[PDB]
Amino acid sequence: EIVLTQSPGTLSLSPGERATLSCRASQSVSSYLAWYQQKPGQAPRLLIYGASSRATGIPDRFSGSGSGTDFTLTISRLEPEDFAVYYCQQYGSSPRTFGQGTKLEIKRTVAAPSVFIFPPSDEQLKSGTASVVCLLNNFYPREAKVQWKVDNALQSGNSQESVTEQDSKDSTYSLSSTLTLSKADYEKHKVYACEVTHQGLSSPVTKSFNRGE
Amino acid sequence: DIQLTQSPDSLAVSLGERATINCKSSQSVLYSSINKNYLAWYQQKPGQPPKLLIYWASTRESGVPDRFSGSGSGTDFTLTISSLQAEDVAVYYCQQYYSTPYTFGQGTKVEIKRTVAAPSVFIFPPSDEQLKSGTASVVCLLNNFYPREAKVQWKVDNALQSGNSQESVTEQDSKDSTYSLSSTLTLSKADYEKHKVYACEVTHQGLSSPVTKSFNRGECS
Amino acid sequence: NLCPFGEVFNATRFASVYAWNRKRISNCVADYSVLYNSASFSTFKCYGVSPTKLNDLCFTNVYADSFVIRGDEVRQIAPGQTGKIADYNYKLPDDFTGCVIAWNSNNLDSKVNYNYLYRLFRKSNLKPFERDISTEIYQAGSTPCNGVEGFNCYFPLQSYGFQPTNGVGYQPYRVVVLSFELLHAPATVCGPK
Amino acid sequence: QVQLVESGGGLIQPGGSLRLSCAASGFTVSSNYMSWVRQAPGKGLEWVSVIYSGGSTFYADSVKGRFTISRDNSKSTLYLQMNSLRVEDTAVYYCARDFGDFYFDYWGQGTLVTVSSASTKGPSVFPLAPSSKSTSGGTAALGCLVKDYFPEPVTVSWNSGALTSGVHTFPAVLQSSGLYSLSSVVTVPSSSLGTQTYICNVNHKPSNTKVDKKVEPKSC
Amino acid sequence: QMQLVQSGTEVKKPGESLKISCKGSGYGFITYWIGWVRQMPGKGLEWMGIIYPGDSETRYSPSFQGQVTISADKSINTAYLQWSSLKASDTAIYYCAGGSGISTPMDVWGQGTTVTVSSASTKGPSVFPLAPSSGGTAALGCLVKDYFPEPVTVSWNSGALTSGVHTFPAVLQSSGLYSLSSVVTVPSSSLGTQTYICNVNHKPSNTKVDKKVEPKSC
Ligand SMILES: *[C@@H]1O[C@H](CO)[C@@H](O[C@@H]2O[C@H](CO)[C@@H](O[C@@H]3O[C@H](CO)[C@@H](O)[C@H](O)[C@@H]3O)[C@H](O)[C@H]2NC(C)=O)[C@H](O)[C@H]1NC(C)=O
Repeated sequence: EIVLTQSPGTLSLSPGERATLSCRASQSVSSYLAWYQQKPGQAPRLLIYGASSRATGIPDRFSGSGSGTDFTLTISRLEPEDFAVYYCQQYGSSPRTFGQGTKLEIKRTVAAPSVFIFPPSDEQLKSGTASVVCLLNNFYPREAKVQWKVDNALQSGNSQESVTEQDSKDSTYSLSSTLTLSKADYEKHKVYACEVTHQGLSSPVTKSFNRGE
Repeated sequence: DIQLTQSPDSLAVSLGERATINCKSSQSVLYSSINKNYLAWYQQKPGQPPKLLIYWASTRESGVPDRFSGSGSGTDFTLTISSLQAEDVAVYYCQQYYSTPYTFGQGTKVEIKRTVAAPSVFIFPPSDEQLKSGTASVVCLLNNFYPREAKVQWKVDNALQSGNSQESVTEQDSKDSTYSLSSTLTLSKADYEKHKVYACEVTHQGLSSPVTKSFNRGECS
Repeated sequence: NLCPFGEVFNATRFASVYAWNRKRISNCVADYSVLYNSASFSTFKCYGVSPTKLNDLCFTNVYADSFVIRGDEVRQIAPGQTGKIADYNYKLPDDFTGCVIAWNSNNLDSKVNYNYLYRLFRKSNLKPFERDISTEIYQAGSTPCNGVEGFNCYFPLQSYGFQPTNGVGYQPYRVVVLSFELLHAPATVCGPK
Repeated sequence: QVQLVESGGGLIQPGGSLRLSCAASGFTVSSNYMSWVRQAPGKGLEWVSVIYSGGSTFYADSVKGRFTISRDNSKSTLYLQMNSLRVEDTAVYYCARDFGDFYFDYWGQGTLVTVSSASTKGPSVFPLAPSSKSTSGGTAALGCLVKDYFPEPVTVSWNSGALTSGVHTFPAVLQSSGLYSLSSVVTVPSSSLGTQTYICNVNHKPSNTKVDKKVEPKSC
Repeated sequence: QMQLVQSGTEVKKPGESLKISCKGSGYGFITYWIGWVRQMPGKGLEWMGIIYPGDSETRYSPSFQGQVTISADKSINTAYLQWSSLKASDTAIYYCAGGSGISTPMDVWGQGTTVTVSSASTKGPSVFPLAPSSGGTAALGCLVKDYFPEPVTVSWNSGALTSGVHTFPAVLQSSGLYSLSSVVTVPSSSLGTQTYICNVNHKPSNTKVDKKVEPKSC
């Protein structure tokens, strides 16, 4: 069983710069190695075979190098959909094995998120459960801080966050944080607020609402 | 897959006479490509590993004397010993190597058939050194008899014993072709002291009538 | 009248497995003692007969096939095997009797870088002891190729990348397959006795 | 023009069985190596099995004895029969054209296999109504909350596919409940508040549930 | 020609694992497939499986697959057979055998490896004299009782007396211990003059016992 280790785990580069991925092998496969590109929700696409040969329809900015146990993949001028996960795969000895991938992220200019908050429906309120939703739209970088405050008391342990993958012509991210609780405990409180901290904002941004208005 | 059945299980031959062992196959073992039967005959002497006698059902391994012959084909084969000699007493196995899994025959034990020899019977009471131990063993020995089948029954005040005796047999003696046997009756010191007469009754082909050797506990025998 | 095993085993260059070589041994006295008593071999696997008991038995004809593969694939030169080599390059029958001898030749068939080929593509498996030396462009689609490589049109052969620093499984191994015919005709190949 | 389309994926109890099929076009299935390769949720790729141009077949050790790849030239289809399924088999399975047992030059879109004992549950869809606060000369946001469903996936679009840009359908999150939850939002000009009507279409086929939900500004 | 030599005697408790070995030496070993054969006490041979050391190709018999593992170290010409959890039923002698091809007879045989599996622990024997009571030729002997494991050795007059000696096969009593007897016939003329001593040696328990067998006082 030949183990392939790809390096590094993630890389974040700007449009125009060039990226170099590495793959190292438990034993030597001697050139029998290929590179695939997989975008979110899509299937892998063959980039390079024979460790050096471009597949059909692959632009020239993709280039393969190396042999023995060590191989590298380079993208010459990074463009707004070069951003995916990239896998190396050996076919020197059975069974054929992949590396665990390295994710390529963009680095565009810092963009502040636009913040919205949604109180629960009353249809769901009569259901016995309340879900309050905070939306942070179209920001960069990905790292942000969402803080739920209920009657000015910091809430923890009843919220869940969900992040999109990079929209690939604005290069953005967007995030949702939903707070779930009973209807009894939902009506035990009055003010519900979402406070957002991020690179693109001078100060935390807060969006709130009172229950029943 | 393929099964082998030998016949007979035991065989008693006189010196110089001919021994025959048959091996029947569950399924023909003959590659007609080569026209050879993939059957082998092995010999195993007491304490020794098996030794390959014959392969391809008739071809003799190097060093094997010409008195061993292999015959037959298809499903039926025989091993033949021309003029049985004393050094040929052994268990003989047939084996198929036509395909894996290989399988062996059950084995055929071959001993020297000599004239009937009655055993000599002896009886040994338990030593008092062992009577201090808490148990008591009475030993009854049948020496230098043939054939091997012999009946040895213990009687404690003429009550037939069961489950409390074990017996042992020697390998056939290379010189005189005879056997020896020992039966050991074991019982507690408590049970041993509750009876007087301990008897060993032997029945064998060489005896006109059963012979009994007995002793009374305590009295000098 | 000694059987010429030496010009097969000690040949300076071997054949590619897709075009494997076959020597017809007939009308001679064969000494297999030189084979099974040598310490030059990595594998010596015999089926249906042992090489130590052929020194006293006779056949119609013997066939000595020879070729170079990589170690990973020596497993496939055996009855009941599948894989690129067993399926498209060299196939032994299920009822095969004879020997498969194989030894490492990294010092002879590796430079710095190959020359051996093997068949990658074939629409069906080879029959036992079949040899297909075609170089026709493999048509993997509905559209005919007309002799030009391209999409759905592949060259059927591929070269081993034999290079001395590879792992031993990737290194070239020379393989000789001895098969023994015994139709009911005059037997011409014999042991010394 | 090669096309590969997988089907047959769904929810199945541990120990049960499935048959995945891949319809292929643009090449001759009978004369090409073909392979099944799987990808667990959010993890790497694992080669599952291969069928050679000549019929020979090979399997990864983790599935050997339980999986069987096959092909039909008459229907130009590749099959993977999965028996005695375990939870570790949960993954998206990809049908792939194989260049001589070396590399996969063409891939299908994949089909999702969820091995589990949990029962399927259709989602409840609630509105995330837009601001009354909005900005009356700026931008507003609205959306749909699709909660408490199993198993994956669910499809959500806006105004029957007419509304696509500014749409963010977030990845589902596994709640404490063992059920999935999801939200999808849209960005709009604010005074399109009362000119246009926004309703989200939510389809969860493992449940055969489809709901078209209107999301209006709240009554003051 | 070549020879196979196996590992030594094994005595294990039920549940322990065990790996026995078999090393080949000589010319032609490259051509040899090595099979394993079981022989339980007093019964016949059973083919267990076979391996080719060059690539460790292994074929098991259906009665033994999953029960044992047959492996090989080719660099030292050694085959191996091992259990991960022994049962008392595994008590037997195991022979390794060699054939110069598959579907060929086994030319070469090891000497055998005796494996005892028993909950019993090491205990030296108790030697009791079977004193002569007799008829015309005066049999006597020694009783070597309650020992484990095998084997013991029994000589008479430190090895001088062998003519007429029968050392019986040991029997396994239900206590899990072995018991054995050794007898000898001598002229009753010599019972008052010549002394007879039996020497029992049990190396597993490091026990040497010399006991005199003489007519009992009574
Ligand atoms: C292929 O060529 C090799 C040489 O690389 C041949 O090997 C040599 O073959 C001879 C047989 O005539 C071997 O001879 C014997 O040598 C031993 C001492 O080791 C001696 O005791 C014997 O009496 C006999 O003379 C020789 O050892 C061997 N050399 C090596 C390095 O293996 C081989 O025979 C050729 N193959 C064929 C099929 O002819």
